[PDB]
Amino acid sequence: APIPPFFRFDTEDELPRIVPVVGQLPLKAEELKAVPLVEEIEPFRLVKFSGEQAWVALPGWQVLLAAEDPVTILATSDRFPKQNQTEPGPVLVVVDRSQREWNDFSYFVVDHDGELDFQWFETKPEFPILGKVIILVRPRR
Amino acid sequence: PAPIPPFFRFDTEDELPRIVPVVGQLPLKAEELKAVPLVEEIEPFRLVKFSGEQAWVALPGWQVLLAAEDPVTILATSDRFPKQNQTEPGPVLVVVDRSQREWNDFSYFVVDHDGELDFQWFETKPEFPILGKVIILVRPRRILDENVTKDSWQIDE
Amino acid sequence: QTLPKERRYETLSYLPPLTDVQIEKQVQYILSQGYIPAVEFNEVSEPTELYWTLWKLPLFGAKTSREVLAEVQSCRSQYPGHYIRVVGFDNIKQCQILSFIVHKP
Amino acid sequence: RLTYYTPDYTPKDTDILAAFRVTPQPGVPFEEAAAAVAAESSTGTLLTDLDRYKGRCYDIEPVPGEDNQFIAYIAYPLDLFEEGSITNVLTSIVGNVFGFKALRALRLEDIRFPVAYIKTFQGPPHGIQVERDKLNKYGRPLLGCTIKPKLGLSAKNYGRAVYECLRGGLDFTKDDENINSAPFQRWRDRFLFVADAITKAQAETGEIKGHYLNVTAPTCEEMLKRAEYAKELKQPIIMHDYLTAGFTANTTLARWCRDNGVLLHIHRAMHAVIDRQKNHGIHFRVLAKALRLSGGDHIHTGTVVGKLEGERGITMGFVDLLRENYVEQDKSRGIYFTQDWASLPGVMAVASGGIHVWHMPALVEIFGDDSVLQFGGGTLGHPWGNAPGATANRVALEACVQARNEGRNLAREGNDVIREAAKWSPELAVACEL
Amino acid sequence: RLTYYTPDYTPKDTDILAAFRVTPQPGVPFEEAAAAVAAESSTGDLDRYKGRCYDIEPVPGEDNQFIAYIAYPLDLFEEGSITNVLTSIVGNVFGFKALRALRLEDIRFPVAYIKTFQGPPHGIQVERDKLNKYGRPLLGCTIKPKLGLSAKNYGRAVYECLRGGLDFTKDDENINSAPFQRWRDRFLFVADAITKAQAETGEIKGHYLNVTAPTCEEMLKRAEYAKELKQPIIMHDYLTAGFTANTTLARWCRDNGVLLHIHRAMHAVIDRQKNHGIHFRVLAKALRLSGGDHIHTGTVVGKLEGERGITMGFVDLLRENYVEQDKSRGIYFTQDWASLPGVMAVASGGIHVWHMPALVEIFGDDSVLQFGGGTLGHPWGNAPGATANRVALEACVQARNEGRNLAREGNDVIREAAKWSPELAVACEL
Amino acid sequence: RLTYYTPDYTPKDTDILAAFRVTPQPGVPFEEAAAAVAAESSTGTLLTDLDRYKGRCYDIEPVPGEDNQFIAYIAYPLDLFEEGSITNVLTSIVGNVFGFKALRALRLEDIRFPVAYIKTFQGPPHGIQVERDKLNKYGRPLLGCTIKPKLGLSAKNYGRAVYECLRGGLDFTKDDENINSAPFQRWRDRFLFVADAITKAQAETGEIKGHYLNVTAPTCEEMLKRAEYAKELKQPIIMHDYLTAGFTANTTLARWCRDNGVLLHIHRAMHAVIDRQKNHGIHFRVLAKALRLSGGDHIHTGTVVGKLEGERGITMGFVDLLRENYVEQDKSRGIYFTQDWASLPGVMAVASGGIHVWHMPALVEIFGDDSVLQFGGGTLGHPWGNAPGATANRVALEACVQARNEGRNLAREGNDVIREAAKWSPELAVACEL
Repeated sequence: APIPPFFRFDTEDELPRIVPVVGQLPLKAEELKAVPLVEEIEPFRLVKFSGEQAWVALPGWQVLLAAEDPVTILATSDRFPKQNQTEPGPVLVVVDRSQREWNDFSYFVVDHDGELDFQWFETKPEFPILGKVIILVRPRR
Repeated sequence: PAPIPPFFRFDTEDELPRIVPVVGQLPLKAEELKAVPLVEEIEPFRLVKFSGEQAWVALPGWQVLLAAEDPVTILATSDRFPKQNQTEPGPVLVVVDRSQREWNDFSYFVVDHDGELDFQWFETKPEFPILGKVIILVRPRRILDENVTKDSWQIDE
Repeated sequence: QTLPKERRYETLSYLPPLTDVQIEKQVQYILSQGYIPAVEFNEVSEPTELYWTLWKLPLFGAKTSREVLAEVQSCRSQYPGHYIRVVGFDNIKQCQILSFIVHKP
Repeated sequence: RLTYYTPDYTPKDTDILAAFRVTPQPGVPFEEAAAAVAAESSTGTLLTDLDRYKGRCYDIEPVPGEDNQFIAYIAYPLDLFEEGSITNVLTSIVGNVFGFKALRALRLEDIRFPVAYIKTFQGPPHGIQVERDKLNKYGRPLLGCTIKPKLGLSAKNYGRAVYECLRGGLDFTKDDENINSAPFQRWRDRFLFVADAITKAQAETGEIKGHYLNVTAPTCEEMLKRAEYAKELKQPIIMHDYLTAGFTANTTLARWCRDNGVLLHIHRAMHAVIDRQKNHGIHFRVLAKALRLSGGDHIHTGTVVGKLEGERGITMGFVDLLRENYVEQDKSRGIYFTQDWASLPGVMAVASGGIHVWHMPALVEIFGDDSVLQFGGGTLGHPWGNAPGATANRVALEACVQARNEGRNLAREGNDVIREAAKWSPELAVACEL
Repeated sequence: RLTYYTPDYTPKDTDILAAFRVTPQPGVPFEEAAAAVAAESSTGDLDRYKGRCYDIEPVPGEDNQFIAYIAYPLDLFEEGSITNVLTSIVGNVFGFKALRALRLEDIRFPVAYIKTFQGPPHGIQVERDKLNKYGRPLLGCTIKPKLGLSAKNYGRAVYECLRGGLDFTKDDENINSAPFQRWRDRFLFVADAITKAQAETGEIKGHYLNVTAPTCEEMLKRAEYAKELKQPIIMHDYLTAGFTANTTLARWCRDNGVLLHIHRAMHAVIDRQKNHGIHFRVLAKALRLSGGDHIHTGTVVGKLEGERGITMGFVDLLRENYVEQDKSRGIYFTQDWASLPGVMAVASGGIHVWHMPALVEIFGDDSVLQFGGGTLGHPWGNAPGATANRVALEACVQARNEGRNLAREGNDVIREAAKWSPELAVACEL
Repeated sequence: RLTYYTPDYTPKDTDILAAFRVTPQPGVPFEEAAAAVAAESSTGTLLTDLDRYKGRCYDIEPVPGEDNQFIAYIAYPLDLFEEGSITNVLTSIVGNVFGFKALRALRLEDIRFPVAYIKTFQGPPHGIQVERDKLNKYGRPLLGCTIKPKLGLSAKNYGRAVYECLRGGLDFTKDDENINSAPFQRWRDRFLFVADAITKAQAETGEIKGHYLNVTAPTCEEMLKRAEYAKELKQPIIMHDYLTAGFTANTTLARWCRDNGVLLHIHRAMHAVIDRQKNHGIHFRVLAKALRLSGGDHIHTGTVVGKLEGERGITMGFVDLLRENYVEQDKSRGIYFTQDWASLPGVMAVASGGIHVWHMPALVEIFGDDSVLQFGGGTLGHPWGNAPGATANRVALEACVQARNEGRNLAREGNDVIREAAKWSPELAVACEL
C-alpha cells in the first residue's frame, strides 16, 4: 500500500516571500544598503547566504510579491501619525527599496542625516529617499 | 491631509507561515541532515537568524506544518515517492521534521541509507535510524507570473 | 379543551369587556400623543364594511381632558343597539392610531 | 490611481452615496483601495468626461477597534444609474467590485438613494398607512402563524391549518419559503384551498384576514399568472422571496400589486448569504432600502430577542430605514447616511424569530404599531392545536397593546400583563408555561 | 433533533444533493451542525420530505470546518424553478446561529430534475452553428470607457472593435439605460454598427446587448427590440436581476432564437469569501439550468494551480455533459447533465495578446475571450487592438491545428505572427 | 443486423424501456426481430454516434405456453424523445415498427417512463387527493349514471335526466361518447342546461355534484372554447375522448385544466382498436401510463365482474399503474417494468361495465376508495326512474363502504349487506331483484 500526502500551495496567499530584516531601530543609512539582495532560485524560492543572515516570513500578498526588493525593518508604531486608540506595539516595516521614486501620497524611508527614518513628505525634499514603505504589519492580538 | 499608513494587523482566522531550512538535492549525506540546527522563534514575527551558510524556504502555514518542531526540507524529484497519477516525474519539495521518529504503516519516514538519504514506507519496525516522519510534499507552481503575484487591481471577472 | 366559534370584532376584542376606567385610561394614551380622538358608530361589524359613522365630531377641547368619555355614554343612551367605537387620529402620519369597540349590541 | 479619491468633495444632494466596509489586502493603502472601489463600480481603469460620471470616494473614517478596515464613502452621481431600476443600483455598485483582488473583504454597509432618485421608483404598493386602511387593523402590530409542517401537507390540509390559525384572532398566515409548488401541493390548488379558508375565517370573525400566498415562481410569466390568480380569488395579500427571485421580478410584482391592489409581503429568503458575515457581503439595510424602493408592504426584519444591545440597535436601525420618512445618520444604530425617503410609503417590519407568548411585551415595545409579528418558526406550537394556539398569540398581543396604551412600561411591567391576561383566557393559560 | 443526520443514507439517484462547507461555532459538534444545516433547509409527513445529511468529510488541512453533504428529496422542489432550489436550500440555513460561516460548495441536480428545466437556449454546438464560428475560441472587447459614451459614440467604438476581427463586443454591467445613453438608442446605433462591421468583414458579428431592466416587462420589450434589430445575441446580469427574470429570458431566448450572454454581475458578494456564501460552481449550475449560452468564468491567468483547478472545475460543469466527482478540482458531486446543452466559458480578466497560447490550451474551442478588462488598451486604438487579439488568437489556433505544444511553443507562435502582422507587433510588448 | 440486440445491456435508470410482444414471421429468429423492433423505432437500417441514440433490445424472455412469441424488452435512451410529449413517445416507439413486415403481430405490452422523463410531463391536473379535496368526497368510490338514451334528447331533457340522477346521491353523471354536438343537441346548450341542473342538485343536496361535460371537439380551438365555457359555468369537471382526439389535444387540455382548476375525465373511446387483441396493438397499460403522463383525473378502466382471475389481475395491474406511486414488476398481474411515478398525481380508475346494484360488493372490494363507479351502461335502468335509480346505486355504495369499514369481507359477506340495506331503503328494495 503506497500512500503519499500531497497538500500543494493552491490559493492566493501561498507564496511566503523571504524578506530580509534588519536590527531594531535606530540604525544608520548603511544597514539598508548593506543588506544584500534576495536571489530566489525560482522552482522552490531557495534563498541562501553565507554571512550573518537575518530575515522574516510574511504570508505573501499582492503588494509584497510585486515588490522587487522588499526588506522588513523592526520598529514601533510611534513613528507614524495613527489616530486609533490601539496601543503602541512592535511594527515590522516592510520597506521596498526598489521603488525609490517620490510620491506625495505614500510613506518613504528617508535617511535623516545618517539615521534611517520614516516620514511623510508633501513635497520632494532634498534628502534622498532610500526606500518605500509598502506594508506595516502588526502581530496577532 | 496625511495619508493613512498601511497598518495591517494579523487576523486570528488566517495562519502565518514558517521558514523551513532546506538541504540540497538528492543524494545527500546522513551527516548533512544532522548538522541542521533547531530553529527557534523570534517573537512576534518568526524573525529568525543564522550565521553560517544555509538555504531557507518559507512554506505557508498549514495545520500539520505550523504544529511541528524541527522542520527540515530535502530537495528531490517526483519518482522518489510512489506513482500517484499520469503525470511525469518532476521536482518535489519534501518537508520532514526531525523529531517524529515513529513507526507508521501509512506515513513515510526518512532514514539513514549507508550515510545517504532516501524515502521508504514501513510495514515492519526496522533497526534503521528513522530520521523523522515527512510533514508535507509539495511541487512548484504552474501559473502565469506577471498577474498572479505582480498585480493587485484585477477582479475575479 | 378547545376554542369556541366566537365572532370577534376589532383591535381590543380578545380581552374582557372593557370597563369605563380602562377606556378613560385608554383615551388618555390617545390624546396625550397629540392625537385627536373620536367616536364611530355602526350597525354591524362586517369585514366588507370598512367605514363606521362618526359621532358628532373628532371631539377635542384641550391638550388632555375628558372629551370622548362623556360623549360615549351619551351615545350609549342615544344608540343602545349600535357597535360604538373609539378611534384615534393622527394628522402627521395620517392614519388612525386606534380603532376599538367600547360597546356592542 | 488616486483620481477617484477626492477627500474634499462635499457630495451633492443628488449623488447616490455608498458606504463600503473595505478590508484591503495588506500593503494596499486605504486611499488607494477606496479609490479602487470607486473605480470598478464606474469608469473603470479622453473619450468622455471622467469628472462627471466617476464614483468619488470622499471620506475614509477607519472603523474603531479594528485595523485593516475602514468605511469608504463612495459618491456615485445621479445620472449614472437607471430611473426606477434597483437592479441597476446593484449592478453598478456591488457589481464588479467585491471580487476585486486587492481587497480581502468588501461589505456594502449603507447606501443613500437621494430624493432625486427615490422619486423614480414606486415605493411599496401600499405603505404602513394604506396597508392598515385596506385591512382595517389600527393601532396594533399585526400577526401571523407559519404553517407547520412545511412539507408534505396537501393543499386542503394546508388550508385547514390556515383556517384554524385564522380563526383565533390571527391576522395573516405565512406560506413557506420552500413552498411555491411541488408534486404534493400545486399552487393553483394551494391558493384555492386557502381562499376557501380565508373567506370562511373572515366571514366567521369579521376581521379582514389574509394569507401570504407565495407567488415566487420560475418565470415572470408564471409569477404573474400566480399573482393574477390570487387577485381573482380577491386575496388581500401575496408574498415573494425577493432575493432568490431577484429585483427584476420583485419590481415587476411591485408594479403589479400597485396596479392591482394586492398587498406584497416581501420575504428575505437567501438574505443570509450576503448580510450575515460582518466583513463581506451586502448589509441588510442596503437590501431593506432596496426593496422599499421596489415593492413590498412587509419585509422580514428577523427578530430582536436573541440579540445584544449592539446587535439590536443595528436591527432597529434598518427597521427605521424601511418604515420612517426621515432617518438621521446614527452609526451606533447602524445607519451611515441620513436618508430622506421623500414621502415614499413605509414598509412593515415583520418579526419572525423563534418567538412565542412571552415575547409579546418585547416585540410590541421594540417593534411599534407599524409591524407584523410572525410565529411558529422555532417555538413548538401549542398543546391545544392552532386555534387556541393563535388566540394565545392574540390575547397576549392585545394585553400588551392595552398595557402599552396605559403607560405601563412593558420593559419592566411586561411579564405582569402576560400573567394577568392568562387568567381571563384559558387558551393563553396553557400556553403560559411553554 | 439528530434525526436529520442519517449517515447510512446512500442517496438516491433522484435526490438533490448539496455539499455545504460548514464552519460551526466553537463548541458545536460536527454531527449536530450537519443535522442543523439539513434542518433549517427543510422542516425546521416528515420521513419522506426531509433534507437529511449523510456524510461529514472534514476539510483536510483545517480544523473546525467540514463539508456536510445534504440529500434533499426530489419532490420537495418545483419542476423547472431554480429560484425554488435557492429558496429551499440556501433560504434560511446560512443565518442559523450555531454556524459561524456556511458556504454552499457544490450541488447535484439529478437527471430527474435537469429534465424539468430548459437548459441554455442554445448550447455550444447550437450557438456555433448559428454564428458559423468553428474551431477557435471567440473574442470580445468591453467598450472602455464604461460610462458617458453617447449611444452613437458608443456604437462607433463597437464598430471599431468589430472591424478588427473581433467576434462579439460586450455591453457593460451598469449600462442598461441612463440619461446619457438610452437603451432604445444604444441598441439602434449598435445594430447599425454591426450591420456595417458584418458587411465589411463577412463574419457574423454580434454585440451582447444588455437587456437587464427594472421590470420583466421592460426586460422583454428590451429583448423584443433586440430581436427586431435581427441581433444574434443579448446579455443579462443574472444575479442582480435574479433567477426569475433570467428564467423568463431563457424561455424567451430559446423561443426567439436570440443567444444569451449571462453576465455574473454581483457574483462576488455571494462567493468571494472562501468560508461563507454560495460558490460559483453552484451558480454556474444554476444558470445552466436557467438559460445562458455564455457565462463569465473570470480568468485563469492570474490564478494558481488550485485556484485554476477550481476555475476549470466549474468550466467543465457548465460546458461538459458528464463530470466526474473530483474534489481536488472542486467538483464535489458527479454531475450528469442528461444531454443538456452546454454554456460557453467566457474568459474576461486581465488577459491580453500573450495569454492566447495559454487560453486556447486551457479554455478549449468552446470559449469566448473578452478583452480590455485590466489592461491599458492598445496604443493604436480599437481596430488595431482587435486585430492584434484576432491574429494572436488565430496564430494560436493555427499552431494548435498543427500539433504545436502551446505551453512551450506558444510564445514562439506569437512572435512569428508579429512579423506577418503590424497591428500585432505593436501589441507584442504593451 | 444484431447490433441492436445487446443482451448484456443492463438498462440505465434513465432509459425509456419498452416491452413489445413480438410475433415474428417464420424463419425470422427471435434476436433478429427484436433487434429489428429496436431498429425501426430508432436509428433505422458514421454521420453521428449510433451507440448513444440507438434502441437496444436487452432481453428476450419467451412467452410461456406459446411459441413464435416473445417479449422483446427494448431500451430507448432518454435524449431521443421530447420533454413533455407523450405523442413523441408513441411516434418514436409505436410509430414505424408495427407495420414491419418480418413480424406477423407486434404488441406494445408495457413501457417504463423513467423518473427523469415523468418529471417533464404534468401528470394529471388533479390527483386522487386533489380531486377528492376539490369535491369534498372522502373514503368512498364515487358514482355516475350514464344518460340513456344517448341520442335524440334535447339539451334540457338531457339536463332533466342529469338533475334526476344527481339528486339521489350520485356524484357525477357522464356525457356520452357520441355526444359532442349534433343538430338535436348543441354543446353550448347542453352545457348550459347541465349547469342549470348541477346547481339545482348541488344546492338541493349539499354535495359538490358534477357532470363530465364532453369537450371533445373537431379542432383544438373549438375544444378550448368548449372547455372555457365549462369553466365559466363554474363546472367542476369536463371530459375528453383522448384516443379519438389524440394526445396533442389531450395534453393541451391537460395543461388547460391544471391552469383552470377543472377536473379532467379521460374517456377511453377507440381504445379497443388497439388493446383488445391479445397479439397485436397497444396494451392499455401503455395507454394508461400515457394519459397519466398527459392529463386526466379519471380514466375508464372498464370492469372486473365479467372477467376471469387472469383477466382481472391484468386489469388490476393497470389500475395500479395509474393510481399508485410505485408499482413493482409483476408479470402475472401484467406489469412488465417496475414503475416509479416520482410523486406524480394519481388517476381515478373508473368502473363502467354492465353493472348494477349487486356489484357494489365486488367493485368496492376490487377497486378501492380511489375509484369512480359508472352505471347505466348495460343494465336496464330502474323501474321507478332515475332518482330512485340513483339512490339505489348510492345506498348500495355506502352499505358496502360501511361493511368494508367494519371488517366484513365483502367477497363472502357482500350479498348480505345488499340485502340488509334493501330493508332500510325502499328505492333499493325494488332494485334488489333486477
